Amino acid sequence: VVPTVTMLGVMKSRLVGATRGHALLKKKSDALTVQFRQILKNIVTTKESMGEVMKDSSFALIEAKYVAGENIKHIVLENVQNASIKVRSRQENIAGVKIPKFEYFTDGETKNDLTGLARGGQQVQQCRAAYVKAIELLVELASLQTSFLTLDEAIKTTNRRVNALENVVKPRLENTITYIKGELDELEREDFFRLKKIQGYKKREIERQLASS
Amino acid sequence: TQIPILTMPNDDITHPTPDLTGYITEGQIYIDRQLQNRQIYPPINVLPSLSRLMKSAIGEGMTRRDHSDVSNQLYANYAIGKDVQAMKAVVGEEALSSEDLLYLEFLDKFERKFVAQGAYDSRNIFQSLDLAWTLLRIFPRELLHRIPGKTLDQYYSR
Amino acid sequence: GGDFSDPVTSATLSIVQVFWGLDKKLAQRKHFPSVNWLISYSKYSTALESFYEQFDPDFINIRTKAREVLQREDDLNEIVQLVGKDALAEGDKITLETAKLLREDYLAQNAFTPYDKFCPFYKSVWMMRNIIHFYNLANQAVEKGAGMDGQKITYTLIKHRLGDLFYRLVSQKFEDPAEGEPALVAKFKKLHEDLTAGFRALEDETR
Amino acid sequence: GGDFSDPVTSATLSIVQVFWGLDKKLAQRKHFPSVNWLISYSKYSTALESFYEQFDPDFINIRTKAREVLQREDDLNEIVQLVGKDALAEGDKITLETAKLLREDYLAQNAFTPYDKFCPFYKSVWMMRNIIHFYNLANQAVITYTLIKHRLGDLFYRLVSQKFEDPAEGEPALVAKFKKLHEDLTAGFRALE
Amino acid sequence: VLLGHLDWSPMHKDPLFWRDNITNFEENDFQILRVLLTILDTSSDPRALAVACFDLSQFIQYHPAGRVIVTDLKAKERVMKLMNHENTEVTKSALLCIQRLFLGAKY
Repeated sequence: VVPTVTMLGVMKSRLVGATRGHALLKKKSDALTVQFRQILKNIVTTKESMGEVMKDSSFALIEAKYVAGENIKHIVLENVQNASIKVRSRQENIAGVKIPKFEYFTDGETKNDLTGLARGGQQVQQCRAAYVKAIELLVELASLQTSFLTLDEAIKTTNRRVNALENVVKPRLENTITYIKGELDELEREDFFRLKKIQGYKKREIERQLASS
Repeated sequence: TQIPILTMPNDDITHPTPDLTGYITEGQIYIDRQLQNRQIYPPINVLPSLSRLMKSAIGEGMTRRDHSDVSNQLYANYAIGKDVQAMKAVVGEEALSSEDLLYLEFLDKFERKFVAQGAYDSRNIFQSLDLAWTLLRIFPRELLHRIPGKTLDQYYSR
Repeated sequence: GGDFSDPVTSATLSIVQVFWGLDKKLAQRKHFPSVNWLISYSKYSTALESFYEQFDPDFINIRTKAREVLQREDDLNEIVQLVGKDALAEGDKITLETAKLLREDYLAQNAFTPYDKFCPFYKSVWMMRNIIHFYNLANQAVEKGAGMDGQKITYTLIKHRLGDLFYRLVSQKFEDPAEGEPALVAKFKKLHEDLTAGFRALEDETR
Repeated sequence: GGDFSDPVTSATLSIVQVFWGLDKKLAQRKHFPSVNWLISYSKYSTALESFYEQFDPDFINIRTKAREVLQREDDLNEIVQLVGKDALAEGDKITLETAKLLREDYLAQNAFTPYDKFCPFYKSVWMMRNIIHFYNLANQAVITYTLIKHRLGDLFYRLVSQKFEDPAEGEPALVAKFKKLHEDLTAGFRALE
Repeated sequence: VLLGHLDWSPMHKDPLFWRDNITNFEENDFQILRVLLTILDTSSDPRALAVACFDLSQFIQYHPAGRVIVTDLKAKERVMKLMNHENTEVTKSALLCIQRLFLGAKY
């Protein structure tokens, strides 16, 4: 870019703004990383639900098999009284990230039931009780994925600003400072020094001419 | 005692006169353009401003005992409030904790009730420190980490 | 210091017509010609239009195509320096492709080898025609491949199924002109025909 | 503004052999010595090594180990910054803890306190030995870091106490107390392994 | 914990509060208590360690399993350092902590 005092001021302002924006983006990325760590911890904690509720559902299934032998299956698939599975979605916002929220049958709205099997009460209390845990796990996984993507984007932007933009601007500021002070200021003194030399030469010539008379 | 008023051209300190007088003196009380735009009559940017030997003025015989404590607490709390406002500009302000809102309201009160002194509202240092304590007492007594003991018990009770 | 704001350089460029500017970065990367194709310029391209026309009608157009490819490569590099190699359009990927080839196989010259000490003009013409033909065939495949996935995303597949012709394109610069003018022109023509047939068949196979 | 680019600064750095580098960041963090270990250097150590070894041949090796620990301190710093202390190994955790102890117990002075107003070279050498030797003896045992931390928890408080020793008792008495704590720390390190 | 300042107050020298607080800590083996044990091991204020030792003692007496864990925890290491430490009040509280773990190890 062309070096000038106004250009130097503009470059300094751009560097200051870049530093401020980098700090703000680092803060946002840190907050998003904290939220992602919390979501990962929650998912790890709720992973054990997928084992506990599964064991309970297996026990209920064994009890139902011992009660009525082979389930009807086929047309109605049997094995349950609840869980008319229908899923509804919601969008929450955390640190500017649109974290989805999930609700479904036996874990929210859109649920219905009718009759059931012999142990259908037990099956609902164990096999259909895992529905809430599954919905929570799915919501946690979706939130973790969204947070990971947002954190990756923010970290890429922050790293680019720290490495490329600021280190691009600062050499530009140094070159602009050098071009002005290193050349224009030096030339101004040299021009004036040569002018003073011309004046001194004129005075000396006048004095010598007067003395020769 | 000198309080020379110097104009810094182009609103920067790199100018030869301010940069030259910086070494000779021992302080800098900047007037900030944005605060003037924000219509705060004394636009003194307190956080950038400092006195290289402000410790001598603070003391027991002169002034009041709690001067240094309240000064440091105000400094730190202002910085925190500015940082929290910057964060709320980008985090949507929904995720801010209670302490973040406390610092936000403290920053607003400090800008609109403390700095914005009237052109003729003469304030003795004692009532100025009373105002400082009024702003400070919003935070819990345990939250004012920078304040030493035996001072909170003295003044935090109002 | 390399800055082109020096009084000598400014006064020279104020009157000189053709200007082969050089970049220190390319010299650092052992490029050797070091001619920065983005800043250099030649005002004499207008006068030599008659010579180009009586030589080859293709060159006047493939030159513009190559210049456009270079400008697009510069813009893409500027974008990817911060966005990242992902999320690039397959057309943009095909543009960066053969732009790397033009950089490392056409403009680059060793200048201390039996092959790159001298280079006849029409040899460079055939090199440019081959590179532009590769670019045009790739973008023709991008335009229509019996589906968007089969049209443009297939560049990775091309990098393998067409790898031999790509290697021959990048290695066609290694042949010394001292090996006989008809020999080199025949080799260039054979390479062009082989690449054309192979890529046309691949674009006409399974799509 | 702290920018070591002015011609005065550049010439001084080019001529001066030893630059100590006081840092305002440490002063903000309430550091009495305020000497930034990351930027200070002593180009005369090679010539001083004769006296350093004559006083104690192990002192120069201790200094080299301390320099290595300081170099690894920033490494562990970004390690904790990016993933946290969890990913640190038992040896890595021990190294980080020893670096923190060195920074907050020996690399820092207390000036105003009568016990740390003046630090004799004897007391400094014994403190450096009692720190580095303990660091190694804990290092080669890698033992669970948490298990080592619980066993050495009293020792960590004792190391701060070893620094708290006054020079009034005389150099030998302070040296013997530093040695006794070091010997007890070493005995805990080897017997418990 | 959140303030990080340990002061004695009327409910921290009272047994009843600790009994209702035991359950709230459990989140990964008294995770709040484990963080408090880490706070007892390392604290910003020397004065805080003395009240911290008071607080720990009460939970361990109430929870025999907690007392054995406290001896394993770095809080016992902090108590051992406090036993080899000046200040009468810190030493009293430290001694009471040691004894609380001890009653439970051997029956």
